[PDB]
Amino acid sequence: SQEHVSFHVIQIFSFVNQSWARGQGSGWLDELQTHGWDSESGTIIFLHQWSKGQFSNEELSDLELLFRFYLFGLTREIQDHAQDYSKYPFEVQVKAGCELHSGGSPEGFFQVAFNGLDLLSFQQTTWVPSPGCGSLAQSVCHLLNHQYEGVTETVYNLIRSTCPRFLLGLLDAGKMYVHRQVRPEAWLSSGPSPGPGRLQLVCHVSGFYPKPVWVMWMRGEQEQQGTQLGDILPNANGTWYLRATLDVADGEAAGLSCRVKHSSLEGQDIILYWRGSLVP
Amino acid sequence: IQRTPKIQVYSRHPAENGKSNFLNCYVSGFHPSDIEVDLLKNGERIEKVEHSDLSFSKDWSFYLLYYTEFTPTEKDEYACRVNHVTLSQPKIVKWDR
Ligand SMILES: CCCCCCCCCCCCCCCC(=O)OC[C@H](O)CO
Ligand SMILES: CCCCCCCCCCCCCCCC
Ligand SMILES: *[C@@H]1O[C@H](CO)[C@@H](O)[C@H](O)[C@H]1NC(C)=O
Ligand SMILES: O=S(=O)([O-])CC[NH2+]C1CCCCC1
Ligand SMILES: O=S(=O)([O-])CC[NH2+]C1CCCCC1
Ligand SMILES: O=S(=O)([O-])CC[NH2+]C1CCCCC1
Ligand SMILES: CCCCCCCCCCCC
Ligand SMILES: CCCCCCCCCC
Repeated sequence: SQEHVSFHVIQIFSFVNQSWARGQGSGWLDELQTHGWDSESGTIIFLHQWSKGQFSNEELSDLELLFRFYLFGLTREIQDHAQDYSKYPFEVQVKAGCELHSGGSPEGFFQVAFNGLDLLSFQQTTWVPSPGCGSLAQSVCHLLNHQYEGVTETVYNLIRSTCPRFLLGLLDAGKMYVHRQVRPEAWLSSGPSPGPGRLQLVCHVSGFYPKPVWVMWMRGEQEQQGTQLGDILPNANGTWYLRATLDVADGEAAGLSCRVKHSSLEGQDIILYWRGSLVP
Repeated sequence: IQRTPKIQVYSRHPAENGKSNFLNCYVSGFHPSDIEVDLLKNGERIEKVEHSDLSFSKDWSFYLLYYTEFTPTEKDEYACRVNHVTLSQPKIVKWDR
């Protein structure tokens, strides 16, 4: 395919007050969680059999040591440069990783948010403050640009080189999972009443993978114009869920059907006719 | 600023009385991450739930998936309850087959 693919490490931490914080971290291949972090032991949790992504135990142990050193330094620096109780609680989000474009060109990124707003990002070899984050952003970038040069170099190599190599190793190690086909099932229900003398028809499609899917309300071969597609929602175990809905007048719902097309179905669409209260 | 959670409840399989199923609650679009999400049976918290690790979208708002194994019956009522700093009271979204 020509589809872009990404790998991200994310971190979320919050300081409740000047001396107490909690944090979480994880690793994601597109929208699939592949790694957790055990903060007690400070170690990577490998969620799948293929989560080592063709890296050796030594490479992964060195990465783990790096992350622990990062967390130690981050903690010490925040404690030193903290102390007014009005600034607390605050929450920081970090998103670092890489995107592989269709031709193989890698793009690394490292972005930070503070209290839900952009704070700074890593651009080429410079920490760039977000304008909207004002003096705090400038302060943090000053520290990063002038007091941790080794950190800057390490981050550059992690997001530009280590990350794409790991991402592709994960795709290879996990090839039987990432290329799988999972067939959906479908069923009908009534949704919330649109109004007196009207019906909301709902077609549920659940358990499909991969994500591309086609669902529509039909009268014969004619697609119904009022059909609304909900957000595609996650199931556990990696599959997806979608509701397709249609409002219709009572006395016009008969003859309508839900039709589902998916790669896993090998040409045999799922077709369900609305029954409602029509059958005694 | 602070963003209020959106809550969507849905079953993995069509509801059939007596048959094992999974109930999902997808909570998204909220900030900050401090949140209390509970799946409920007859208004009481369900202990045997699983949830995704905390994640966030490009606008930095957070999202979580909760799910629990349940057996639907005619008398049992299931729901997803969320409390958050943006909510004046906990929000309860009932599941309806
Ligand atoms: C940045 C590109 C790196 C490319 C290679 C990645 C190899 C596997 C990393 C996945 C581990 C995810 C867990 C890391 C989470 C983490 O370190 O955060 C802790 C929290 O702060 C706890 O407080
Ligand atoms: C003045 C009180 C609030 C302090 C907020 C500190 C935010 C720190 C963000 C930096 C996160 C790590 C950047 C990358 C390090 C390699
Ligand atoms: C800081 O917050 C933690 C976590 O809620 C709490 O246990 C601790 O007592 C607080 N410390 C203060 C208020 O000095
Ligand atoms: O288990 S835990 O106590 O939630 C781990 C907290 N460590 C993080 C606190 C905030 C700064 C970065 C490191
Ligand atoms: O496929 S994708 O649209 O690039 C994934 C977007 N959400 C991810 C962003 C940060 C890691 C958690 C999931
Ligand atoms: O179905 S889909 O969301 O279009 C596939 C996009 N990402 C997948 C490929 C790599 C493993 C994670 C899941
Ligand atoms: C090793 C990474 C250290 C990152 C330090 C950022 C925290 C500094 C806070 C400055 C507040 C003005
Ligand atoms: C990718 C998550 C943050 C890792 C930063 C490690 C660099 C600091 C140690 C020099």
